[PDB]
Amino acid sequence: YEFAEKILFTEEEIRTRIKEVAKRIADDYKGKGLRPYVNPLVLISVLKGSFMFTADLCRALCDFNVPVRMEFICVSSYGEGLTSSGQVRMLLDTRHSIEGHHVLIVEDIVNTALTLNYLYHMYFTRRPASLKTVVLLDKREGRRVPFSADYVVANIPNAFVIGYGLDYDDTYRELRDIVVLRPEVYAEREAARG
Amino acid sequence: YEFAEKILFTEEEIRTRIKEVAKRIADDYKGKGLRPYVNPLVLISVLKGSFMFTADLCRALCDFNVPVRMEFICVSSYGEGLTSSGQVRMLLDTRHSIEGHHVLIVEDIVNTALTLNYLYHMYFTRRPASLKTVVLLDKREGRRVPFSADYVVANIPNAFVIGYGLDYDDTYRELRDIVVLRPEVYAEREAA
Ligand SMILES: O=P(O)(O)OC[C@H]1O[C@H](OP(=O)(O)OP(=O)(O)O)[C@H](O)[C@@H]1O
Ligand SMILES: O=P(O)(O)OC[C@H]1O[C@H](OP(=O)(O)OP(=O)(O)O)[C@H](O)[C@@H]1O
Ligand SMILES: Oc1ncnc2cn[nH]c12
Ligand SMILES: Oc1ncnc2cn[nH]c12
Ligand SMILES: [Mg+2]
Ligand SMILES: [Mg+2]
Ligand SMILES: [Mg+2]
Repeated sequence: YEFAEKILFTEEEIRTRIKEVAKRIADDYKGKGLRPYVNPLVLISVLKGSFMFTADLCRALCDFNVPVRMEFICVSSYGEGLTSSGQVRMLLDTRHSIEGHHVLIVEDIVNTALTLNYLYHMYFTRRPASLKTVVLLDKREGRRVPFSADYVVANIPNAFVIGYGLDYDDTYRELRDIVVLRPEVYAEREAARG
Repeated sequence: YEFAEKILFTEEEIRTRIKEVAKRIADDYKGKGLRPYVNPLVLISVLKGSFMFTADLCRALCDFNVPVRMEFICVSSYGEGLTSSGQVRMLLDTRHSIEGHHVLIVEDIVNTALTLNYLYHMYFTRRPASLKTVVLLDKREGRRVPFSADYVVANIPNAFVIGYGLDYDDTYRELRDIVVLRPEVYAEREAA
């Protein structure tokens, strides 16, 4: 990747970590007696960024016999830039009611946590049986609001990361690895954009 | 897989076919001069079924250095027996305009092709540079309206298949493989 400063996690590392977290999730939910049709774990995938993680996580969960029902919502905040707008837009909400169901919000990364804070609050008031969160990446110090995810695959330093669903101006979401974008590359783009 | 009548494709066979299709798409787009930011291949992923296929496909395309821009759309129905033409309600459309862009609609299964034909024609009227479709599975004999997909991963007979994004009553999308749901199970649950 000529545009990368470095590779944080390779595809293999990501796959391995996701498998461990799926195992934890399975153990933790065993007492809930999850069942297809009548009692699945509702996964609320936060588009666009969570699409890849979601695709890989649900298959990992299936390996541990955890029945799931997928819901995709769309939330926007960074747009084409490199920093939070501070405003969270709900472009698409869930199809069905989560009231009375076990729900797990799946996100690719938590930084300022304005997005998850918005989400968690919204769904919390809908009275699900339980509500948890699993984030692929956590920038633990970038917080603007306090938020503690129930499951974190990896903690990362403050640098703009791309790949595996994460984008910079809706570019690079398709990479198999998670890499750090060189500032020279985004600075040249930013200049061209604004 | 107690609920399954038989295994159609394993994760490994699926994985291989997708790479083969991605190689072809990549060659066909070579003349299009695709570039990130300005001229990426826009993939219009039709939720919810194509979520898994899309994640593996964009990675295979990345393997071939094809720059992509991911778009996800969500469609719904107006009601029962309201349209002939496969008209659907757009709940979520593309974030950015497709006019002047090379677009590829990603779907996981085409059978009657009613809604896919409607969607194809809709984006066609928005003037993209080019418009194509890639479908994971094609039930060639089920057409209710003439429709041909530009790339297809596999042709299959008329059997209800589940797994790899495909569901029966929002169940089984998470399977790594594509299997045939026991007809009895489908019949009972459908009537239920
Ligand atoms: O914790 P926060 O600072 O809120 O940042 C994290 C959120 O920001 C990103 O989404 P973005 O707004 O870029 O949308 P996208 O998923 O479509 O890329 C990322 O995918 C998370 O959803
Ligand atoms: O041509 P037919 O056999 O009548 O069915 C056509 C559509 O039905 C399914 O989508 P669905 O409504 O199931 O959406 P989904 O992707 O969210 O499951 C299937 O995935 C096709 O796209
Ligand atoms: O490093 C990063 N990459 C992609 N999206 C975001 C949001 N916050 N921080 C990000
Ligand atoms: O076999 C099949 N499996 C899942 N969804 C659909 C739609 N049409 N045909 C299907
Ligand atoms: Mg996001
Ligand atoms: Mg983003
Ligand atoms: Mg379906």
